[PDB]
Amino acid sequence: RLFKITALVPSLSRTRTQRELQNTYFTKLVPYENWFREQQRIQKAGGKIIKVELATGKQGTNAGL
Amino acid sequence: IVTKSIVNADAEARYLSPGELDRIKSFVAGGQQRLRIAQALTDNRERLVKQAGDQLFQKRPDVVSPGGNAYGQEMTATCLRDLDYYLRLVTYGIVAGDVTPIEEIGVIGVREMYKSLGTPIEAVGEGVRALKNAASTLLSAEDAAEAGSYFDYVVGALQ
Amino acid sequence: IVTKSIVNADAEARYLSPGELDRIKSFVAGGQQRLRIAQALTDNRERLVKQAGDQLFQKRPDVVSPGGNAYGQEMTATCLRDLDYYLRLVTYGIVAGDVTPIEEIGVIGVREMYKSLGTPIEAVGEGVRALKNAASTLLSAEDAAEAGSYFDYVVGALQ
Amino acid sequence: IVTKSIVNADAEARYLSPGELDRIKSFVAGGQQRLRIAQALTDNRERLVKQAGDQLFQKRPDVVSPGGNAYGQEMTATCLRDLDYYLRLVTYGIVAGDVTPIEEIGVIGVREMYKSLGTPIEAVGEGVRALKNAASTLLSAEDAAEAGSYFDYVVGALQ
Amino acid sequence: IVTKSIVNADAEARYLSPGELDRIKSFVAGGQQRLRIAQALTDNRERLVKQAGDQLFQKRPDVVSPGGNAYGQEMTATCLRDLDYYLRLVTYGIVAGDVTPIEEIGVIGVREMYKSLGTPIEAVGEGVRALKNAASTLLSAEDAAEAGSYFDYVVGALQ
Amino acid sequence: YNDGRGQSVEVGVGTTRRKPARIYRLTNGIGQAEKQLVINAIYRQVLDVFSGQVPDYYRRTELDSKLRNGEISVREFVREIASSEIYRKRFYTPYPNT
Amino acid sequence: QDAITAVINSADVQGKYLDTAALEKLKAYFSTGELRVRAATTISANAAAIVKEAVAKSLLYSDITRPGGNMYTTRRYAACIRDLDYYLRYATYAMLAGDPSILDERVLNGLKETYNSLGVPVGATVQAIQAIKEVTASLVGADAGKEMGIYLDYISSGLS
Amino acid sequence: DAITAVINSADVQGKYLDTAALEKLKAYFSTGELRVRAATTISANAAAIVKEAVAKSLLYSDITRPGGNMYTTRRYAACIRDLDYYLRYATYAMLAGDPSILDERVLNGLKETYNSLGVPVGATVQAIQAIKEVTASLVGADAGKEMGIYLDYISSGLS
Amino acid sequence: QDAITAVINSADVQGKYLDTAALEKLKAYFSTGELRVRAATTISANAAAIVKEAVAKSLLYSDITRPGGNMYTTRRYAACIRDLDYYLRYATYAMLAGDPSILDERVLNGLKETYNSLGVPVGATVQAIQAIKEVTASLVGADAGKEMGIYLDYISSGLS
Amino acid sequence: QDAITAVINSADVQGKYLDTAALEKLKAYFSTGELRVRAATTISANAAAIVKEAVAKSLLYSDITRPGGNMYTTRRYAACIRDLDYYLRYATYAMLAGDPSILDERVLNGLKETYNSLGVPVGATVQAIQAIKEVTASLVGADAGKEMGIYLDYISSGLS
Amino acid sequence: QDAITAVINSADVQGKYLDTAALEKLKAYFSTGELRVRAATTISANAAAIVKEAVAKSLLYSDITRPGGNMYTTRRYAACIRDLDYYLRYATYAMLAGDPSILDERVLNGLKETYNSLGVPVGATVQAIQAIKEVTASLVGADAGKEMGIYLDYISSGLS
Amino acid sequence: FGEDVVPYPRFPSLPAGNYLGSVQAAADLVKQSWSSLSPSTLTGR
Ligand SMILES: CCC1=C(C)/C(=C/C2=NC(=C\c3[nH]c(/C=C4\NC(=O)[C@H](C)[C@H]4CC)c(C)c3CCC(=O)O)/C(CCC(=O)O)=C2C)NC1=O
Ligand SMILES: CCC1=C(C)/C(=C/C2=NC(=C\c3[nH]c(/C=C4\NC(=O)[C@H](C)[C@H]4CC)c(C)c3CCC(=O)O)/C(CCC(=O)O)=C2C)NC1=O
Ligand SMILES: CCC1=C(C)/C(=C/C2=NC(=C\c3[nH]c(/C=C4\NC(=O)[C@H](C)[C@H]4CC)c(C)c3CCC(=O)O)/C(CCC(=O)O)=C2C)NC1=O
Ligand SMILES: CCC1=C(C)/C(=C/C2=NC(=C\c3[nH]c(/C=C4\NC(=O)[C@H](C)[C@H]4CC)c(C)c3CCC(=O)O)/C(CCC(=O)O)=C2C)NC1=O
Ligand SMILES: CCC1=C(C)/C(=C/C2=NC(=C\c3[nH]c(/C=C4\NC(=O)[C@H](C)[C@H]4CC)c(C)c3CCC(=O)O)/C(CCC(=O)O)=C2C)NC1=O
Ligand SMILES: CCC1=C(C)/C(=C/C2=NC(=C\c3[nH]c(/C=C4\NC(=O)[C@H](C)[C@H]4CC)c(C)c3CCC(=O)O)/C(CCC(=O)O)=C2C)NC1=O
Ligand SMILES: CCC1=C(C)/C(=C/C2=NC(=C\c3[nH]c(/C=C4\NC(=O)[C@H](C)[C@H]4CC)c(C)c3CCC(=O)O)/C(CCC(=O)O)=C2C)NC1=O
Ligand SMILES: CCC1=C(C)/C(=C/C2=NC(=C\c3[nH]c(/C=C4\NC(=O)[C@H](C)[C@H]4CC)c(C)c3CCC(=O)O)/C(CCC(=O)O)=C2C)NC1=O
Ligand SMILES: CCC1=C(C)/C(=C/C2=NC(=C\c3[nH]c(/C=C4\NC(=O)[C@H](C)[C@H]4CC)c(C)c3CCC(=O)O)/C(CCC(=O)O)=C2C)NC1=O
Repeated sequence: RLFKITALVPSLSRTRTQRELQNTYFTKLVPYENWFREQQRIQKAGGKIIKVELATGKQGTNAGL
Repeated sequence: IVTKSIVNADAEARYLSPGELDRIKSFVAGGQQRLRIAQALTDNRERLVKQAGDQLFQKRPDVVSPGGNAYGQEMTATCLRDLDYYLRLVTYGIVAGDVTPIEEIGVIGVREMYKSLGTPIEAVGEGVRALKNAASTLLSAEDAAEAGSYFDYVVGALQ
Repeated sequence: IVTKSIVNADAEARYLSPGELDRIKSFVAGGQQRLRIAQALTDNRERLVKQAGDQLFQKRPDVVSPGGNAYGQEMTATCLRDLDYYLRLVTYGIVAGDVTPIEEIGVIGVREMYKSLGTPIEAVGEGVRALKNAASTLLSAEDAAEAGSYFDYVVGALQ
Repeated sequence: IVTKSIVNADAEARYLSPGELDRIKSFVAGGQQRLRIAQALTDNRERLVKQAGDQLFQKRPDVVSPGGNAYGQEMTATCLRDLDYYLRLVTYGIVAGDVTPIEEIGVIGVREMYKSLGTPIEAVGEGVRALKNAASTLLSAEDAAEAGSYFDYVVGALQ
Repeated sequence: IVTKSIVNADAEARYLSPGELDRIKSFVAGGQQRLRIAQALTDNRERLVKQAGDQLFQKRPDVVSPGGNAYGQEMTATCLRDLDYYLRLVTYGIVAGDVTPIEEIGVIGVREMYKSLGTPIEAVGEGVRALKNAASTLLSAEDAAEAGSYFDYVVGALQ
Repeated sequence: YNDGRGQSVEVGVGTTRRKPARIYRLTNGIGQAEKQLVINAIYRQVLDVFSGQVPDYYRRTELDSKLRNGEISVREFVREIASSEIYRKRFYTPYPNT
Repeated sequence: QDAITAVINSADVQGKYLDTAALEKLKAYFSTGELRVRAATTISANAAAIVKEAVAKSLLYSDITRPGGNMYTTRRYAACIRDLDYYLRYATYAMLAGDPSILDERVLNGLKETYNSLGVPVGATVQAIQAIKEVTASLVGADAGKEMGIYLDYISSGLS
Repeated sequence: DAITAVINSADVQGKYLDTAALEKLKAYFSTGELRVRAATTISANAAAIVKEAVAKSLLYSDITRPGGNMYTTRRYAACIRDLDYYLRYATYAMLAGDPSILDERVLNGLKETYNSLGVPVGATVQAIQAIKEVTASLVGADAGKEMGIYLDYISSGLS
Repeated sequence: QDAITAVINSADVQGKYLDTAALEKLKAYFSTGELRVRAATTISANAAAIVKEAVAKSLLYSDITRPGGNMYTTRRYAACIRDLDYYLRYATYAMLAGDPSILDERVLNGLKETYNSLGVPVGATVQAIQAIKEVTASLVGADAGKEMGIYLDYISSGLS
Repeated sequence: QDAITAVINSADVQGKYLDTAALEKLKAYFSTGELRVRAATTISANAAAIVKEAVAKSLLYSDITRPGGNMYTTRRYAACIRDLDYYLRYATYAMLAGDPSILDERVLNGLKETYNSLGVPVGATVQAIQAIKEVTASLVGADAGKEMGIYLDYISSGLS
Repeated sequence: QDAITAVINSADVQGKYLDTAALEKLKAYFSTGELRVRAATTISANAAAIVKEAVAKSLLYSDITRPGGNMYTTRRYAACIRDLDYYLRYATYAMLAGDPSILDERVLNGLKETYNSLGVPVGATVQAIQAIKEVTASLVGADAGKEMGIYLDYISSGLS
Repeated sequence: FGEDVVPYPRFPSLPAGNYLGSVQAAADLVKQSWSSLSPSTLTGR
């Protein structure tokens, strides 16, 4: 139900003067429904995905998630 | 005032302003007088707390009424300890120049706390107002304006 | 310093802090000396601008070189007018105590402007540094620290 | 329960569920008994309000103490009118099946209100608990479970 | 506007002077913009009466008050029907290009009618002002100017 | 020549519309009062609190725990607080979809 | 707003409680609510077939679906389907509430200005809503059909 | 501010800050001392000010009765927060010495908001006048009328 | 997940339908669900008094509430109240579901690492949860009290 | 929209196909599209020099750039540069499309109300756009220069 | 965290007030705070020249700025400039606070893993930070220069 | 925006006529009641 993600996304636009440490490197909990498109956004931005982990869910659950 | 200036210039992308450096210079220049005020309030801890608490019980007899919260010797001792804690935080705020020590030690979640303790907020606030009046009578005049305005922040933030 | 304190207490939900009210009190107390510094800089407008511009052309002869931007009487008159504008903004910042008049009149979009004008930024900055040195020599010593630190903001913000 | 089901199926893109239509059918089937409970509570308005208020003043004598808010005939009449208002909202919630009439008429902003009125929240809550006990003694047993659980929502939402 | 020039040249024994023919040709040219403005005010009538009643009862609450004339649903429906009538006459004056077919039906005897109906005329003028404001929000700049023309005539006429 | 008085600094876009008053960024390690101020700023922008000193609008307990821990990202909080029925009751059902 | 919340709001503006007149209104609402639930199920059964039969009866093979009409383009045809699907769904909601004010506040707030600005014809929408009314009256029944038709005619009168 | 207003007026002129603007700034500094003291004594008991104002003006009337704008609990809390807002902004406009920030902050859209919501204007004007009397009694004479200038500016902007 | 959805998921992994063993489990769940509803009402009555009595019995007047402890600061005390309150609310949810997996997935996912990283003591939380268990067992009853205590002890075992 | 999509839309409202009149319009558009590409390159070469020469010819050393004018402040001067840079870029886009409707829909939608509300003078913008027109007509050529000037004069007429 | 808030936090963990030892630490901090303000002004004067002199002394004309190095690309060179600009700015902040914990929490939290994952060399950054330390020590003075160098060496030790 | 950045109201100049729309959008002020269970009468009392 909840994924534990950890990914880096570099800056391929112009360089930013704000620190932006979190954007470059983050670890966040994403729900299962949003995770496909949110991954696809990191897929688009050319960033590496380091660590994917199921936080809450169990594999192979047919009912009740 | 250094932490607040640094985080305010941190929210922007720029350095510390000349105005803010003037603020830090004036704070350094007034810091010795603030240490004198902290010296007087440290050494007058007992009688200030007792006079303020007894002024509170003169104004508000509901807390020491048997239906009230501060009924009994132990409960009223914890009442005076709460007033001691708030006077200690007022001295910290007078020294620092910020109210961030007062805030993140004793202001930020006090309403939910005193709601769950059964204690009325307004009587705490009246006791800190009594502390303000007592420390205003002890100190020098515009020095008492300085101390009582931090007391005023605590009083307005408790309610 | 009143506008910045008000917008900083506006970003939070709370009033003006006792620390900030001490800042406003100290700013009021130093305001008369700041008006004296503004009086001296207003009355020394001509020779300060001319000495700073000629110190710039002593340091940087590229602008008055015929490949440079400030080639000719009219171009160098506009050069001295730019230095006049920046000295005027420095006097505004010395009076206000903020750097928000300096910023939102002459700092905020100056890089893109002088890029489109063909003018080098660093020579503007060296001219304002020459203004800082000249006004430092004219004024009283720690008064010159006050004036030159606003000049220092303008110099560091132009580059 | 129709409004809440409709807005819950409105947040989704789909129609009303078979489960929710069973909920509406069961609510219609119990609606006549709910009108009977509303009939009893309408006709017992006086003595329920007076017994609950006097049970409150037996439990909490601070409000009718001269330092308290409900000191005097007019203030205590407004106290009983507040208890009347809350019993009226409880009857509305028993009829509707939702607590949205109780909420958007008397729950949603009551803390800030009674903070600005100087009135303690917990004594209001104790009075509504006394109303719950009185209306529980008047009605039939599991009918009193029904009435007292809406009373329980009001009591838990006031604190 | 053609009847105006025709009776104007008809009181004289002369023909229509060709400057009047120029103004008729120019009105004939502008008739398409007049028709679009009239259709835009036509299809959006109930919005304009709603916002006019909004701004009027917001401005003058005495018609809402029971001593005033527009008290109750029937009287307030007659009030919004009067505003509907005046919007209709304004569209007639927008098409006709000159204020004769709107003054002939709404202006020429309105003061004694509203005097022997009990209603004040200033509230009707404020209602047509609210209609002008709502139509100014509904239309573009060159359309709102040309609509506020005839709305302005009605507002000046009712006073 | 200041014949029509020219134009002041704020006549066009303005000083206030040009730059926001403060921009709040979450970090791993930060002051606790600053953390509470950023968390209140998300409610103030998203839920339209009308500059209330205290947000009367209800705060999800799990969300405040997750955001002080920093384990979920801030845009995830924005999604979860926008989909909650506080925002639904305040802005979806009274208004048409357009 | 329901019929129940309308009754409660009317009694609250009066400042009194719910005595026998309001109670009899509530008993009336409960007695019709049974068949209202059954009609909601039988409407949510074949909403797509209702919209399909309505557009096939009214809007198809006309000038608006031909080149040079408002329903010519494929995105415009899909917007037409979703608008009629909405009118059916919100008429179902207003049927189950027994109260048209939620329907008015939901769609009749801005759909007049939207259909004005986009150039959508009003009368073709009124004909399509009338075709929905006939199809649902034939599908559901007599009294629940006219209960549906009351709010569908409320939509059609609000657009006009 | 008043300072930025002086700077903007001189900038429109295109000249510097000579003696007339300097004397305005000295005037602003001399009143800024008592302005700081009034800001502290207003931030002391803002809740008591709003409580006394609503108890003097808005309570026990038709608008707080069933069938009024302040009947509902949500609406009463919105009333408290709006009066709290008028006091806080009037404090900000007092400390700036300039009402344009107050105008741009609240008088931008509060007219249309109170129009669309059906909020009565005159009851708000009475409540703002009650705030003006309470703060004039609490603070003092000259700082009280300094507060009352911007509170009357709010009350005139809403009307 | 409920007990019902757990029964359905177990039968679905088997690939068969709901015959008599699963039906008897469902009848058992219905028979206890009546008293589960009554216990949910009597727990939602005085949740604040339950947390107050629990902290007054266990956490107050100790070293952690003194200066130099985890519950010294006012924001830390409020976090303790909220945390204690959460354990009561989610134990109520897991009581009404008849199934602790929703409780596990909700809080025991990350609360171990959170209390590790913040330096929150585990054993004081276990004592506070046990005090909640005693207070709710005294307040509600015997069998609903031990039904509450099963999931509260599940929380206390998951934190340890 | 292009000239091609304009031709297709005109034939689609007619409901017929693309026969010889539309085909001859398309052949005309292709023949001018070659020099349109060459002009786009030579405009994107020195857009900054074009804006610099235009403001130096028209806007500098006047009352609006003096204290007490709309272009006095440094942020206002930068907004002026970016607005003229826009007018050049969108006139390049409308030149390459061969169609001014994209230009109209892009900027002339709201720039009238924006320059009304901000107090920006219209006639100084018209003079600046005319100076851009002269600079680009001198830089590019005769026929591509007047092709650029058609859309620049369209902008200047839309602002007025 | 400042030096003042560090003193207050140390006394708060003790549970006592601010008597003479903490007061003497605060008097010491005030006496150095004057020259700290003067150094902050003279550092914010020419931060760009400091970064320029540092990269010209250390990083230029080496293998990392050549093709086949970490600083070859134009975006990588700009990232290098902004990273050194950061190290100077946060060393200025840590100088004015008199306390390096804000600096540590601010950049040394994740910059180790970031420079690990991106393949950024550590030792070249240490050399660049040392060049910044020499340039600021030559520019500001002796004692404020070594006060700056304490936190710059703290950064360089945290990256290593 | 950014990720750790809270959303903040900003007025862009690149899309055409968007400045005016954003000024009018931030100038409406949520001119309706969110719950609207009981409507207050005309001018309240
Ligand atoms: C404000 C506190 C803070 C810092 C310091 C910070 C650094 C930081 N440096 C980065 C990249 C980088 N950092 C460097 C740095 C260097 N290359 C070298 O050879 C030298 C040893 C060193 C320059 C002195 C380079 C070249 C990249 C880009 C590498 C790439 O193309 O992916 C990135 C990845 C995204 C990016 O900016 O492109 C971050 C987040 N972020 C922060 O929040
Ligand atoms: C430094 C910030 C800080 C504060 C403020 C604080 C308050 C505090 N007050 C407490 C009790 C108490 N507090 C009061 C207070 C009062 N009696 C009244 O009626 C007055 C309104 C008020 C006096 C101001 C009373 C009567 C108790 C005992 C209540 C009980 O034992 O249940 C307790 C629980 C027992 C204890 O640990 O002492 C705490 C933690 N703790 C803190 O760390
Ligand atoms: C109050 C804020 C403010 C500033 C700063 C400002 C600058 C400014 N400098 C200009 C020109 C100029 N500015 C310079 C500047 C310089 N020569 C150099 O090499 C030096 C680096 C620099 C002297 C500091 C030159 C040479 C010109 C003439 C360029 C031209 O005519 O194309 C112009 C265009 C002509 C004019 O209107 O005077 C403006 C608007 N205007 C303002 O309103
Ligand atoms: C339908 C929702 C609703 C509520 C709840 C409500 C309360 C309400 N309580 C009031 C006063 C009051 N309310 C109380 C209440 C109490 N005395 C206590 O100590 C107890 C805790 C509490 C009894 C429950 C008192 C003493 C006053 C008089 C205070 C004053 O006059 O300043 C007033 C102002 C005077 C008035 O208009 O009657 C309102 C509007 N109004 C509403 O429309
Ligand atoms: C097209 C030309 C035309 C006009 C001008 C006109 C006016 C008109 N207004 C009337 C009533 C009315 N008119 C109003 C007017 C108002 N409500 C107020 O408070 C304001 C003062 C004002 C409108 C905002 C009211 C309240 C009544 C009902 C008065 C009554 O019943 O005695 C009536 C009598 C009832 C009726 O037959 O409609 C006439 C004839 N009729 C016309 O055919
Ligand atoms: C891409 C299509 C497009 C355009 C063109 C556009 C223009 C635009 N110009 C603006 C302001 C402005 N525009 C100007 C323009 C001028 N001043 C003059 O005297 C001259 C007549 C003219 C320069 C040639 C100035 C000075 C401002 C800022 C005024 C202020 O300080 O508020 C603003 C308000 C926000 C801002 O940028 O500061 C917008 C949105 N937005 C768009 O999306
Ligand atoms: C809803 C499921 C759920 C839970 C339970 C949860 C807990 C949680 N507890 C926290 C902190 C905390 N938790 C405690 C708890 C305690 N201190 C003690 O000594 C006791 C042993 C225990 C109280 C009984 C304290 C004191 C903090 C704040 C520590 C700090 O100042 O950083 C935090 C960090 C952010 C914060 O709330 O301040 C989270 C996320 N989050 C969730 O989503
Ligand atoms: C849920 C309440 C609700 C409704 C009803 C609603 C309608 C709505 N219909 C729209 C367009 C449209 N509506 C139609 C409708 C029709 N064309 C006809 O000829 C018929 C008369 C009618 C179909 C029966 C068409 C063709 C468009 C697209 C027109 C275009 O291409 O711009 C649009 C503009 C955006 C879009 O959907 O493309 C809205 C917002 N929005 C809402 O929130
Ligand atoms: C910061 C500048 C600013 C202000 C002032 C502001 C006001 C404002 N007041 C509102 C409502 C309201 N305002 C009131 C105010 C009052 N009722 C009365 O009887 C009194 C006369 C007055 C209280 C003193 C009430 C009762 C509502 C809610 C009405 C409803 O239920 O719709 C709303 C609609 C949304 C809401 O808050 O519920 C706005 C936007 N917005 C702003 O951005």
